[PDB]
Amino acid sequence: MQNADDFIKFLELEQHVEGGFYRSSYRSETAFDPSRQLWSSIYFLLRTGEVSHFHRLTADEMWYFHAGQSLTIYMISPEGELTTAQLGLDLAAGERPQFLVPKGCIFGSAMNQDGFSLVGCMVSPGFTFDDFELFSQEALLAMYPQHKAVVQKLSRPE
Amino acid sequence: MQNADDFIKFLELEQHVEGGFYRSSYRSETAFDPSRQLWSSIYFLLRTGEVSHFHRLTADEMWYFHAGQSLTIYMISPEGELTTAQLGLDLAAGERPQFLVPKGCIFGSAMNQDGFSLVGCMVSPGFTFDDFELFSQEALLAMYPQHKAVVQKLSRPE
Repeated sequence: MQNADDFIKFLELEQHVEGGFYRSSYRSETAFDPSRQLWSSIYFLLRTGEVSHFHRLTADEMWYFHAGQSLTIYMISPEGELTTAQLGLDLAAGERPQFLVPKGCIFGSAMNQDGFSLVGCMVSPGFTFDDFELFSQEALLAMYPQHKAVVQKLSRPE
Repeated sequence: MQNADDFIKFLELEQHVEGGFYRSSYRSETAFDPSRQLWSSIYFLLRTGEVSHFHRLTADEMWYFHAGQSLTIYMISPEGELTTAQLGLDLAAGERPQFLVPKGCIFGSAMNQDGFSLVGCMVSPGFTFDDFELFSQEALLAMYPQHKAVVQKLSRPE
């Protein structure tokens, strides 16, 4: 059997600023802007006490379910609209093994069950941090006050 | 205990000219060239009777692993050099959930055990069929004669 500890170890996953663990698997050798590359891809893991806190990306991000527990991805449009997609293998429910979280929204994510969860993420315009913006729980309760409950599950204070 | 039948059905997978089953998941709404797109992803399944026959792409292709049976990417460099990689979820052996099959190279894949295999494939500059190229067993035994053994599995005559 394989725990979360086995994946972080063998895959060499670093802690992530947004939450969970990660490690750039491959990066294009082609360029988009003489700044960013054509695509970037990582492994992304979530342990029980983990979550990927609300943050926004300047580009589209492809999600590939790799293993473990299924996830619920929470998204808030730039209009306050909250939607959700589930990633995984239980096709009976709205679970899909892939999903595209559209650039411009503020999304988070959590496992639908205790345990561990490993995914694969791919942002086309090569991910840089000037294309990343994490958010304060305050900054998120001010805008979108209607989503107190959820904005507390995917955001820490200050 | 899902099986290949559930996947092909729920994900609506139709035969691929190169073999196996597939269905585009998402394409990138952003353009790369006036011709192709920034990116594209498709699902791709493999059953005990199917293998992905040697073919060549114009762009790189990322491979994600959703579930099923570890595969094996057989690649042949333009200089006639056969390399292999183990896609899958067993970290004990050299299995890795993601793999990058470099463009300009002729490759194919088979499963490792009988069963099924759902896989994620992301080719960067939008996969147009101009960037594709399937090969006959003929040409493959001509060029690269020292690899007949595997050419007789991931290829077919006439």
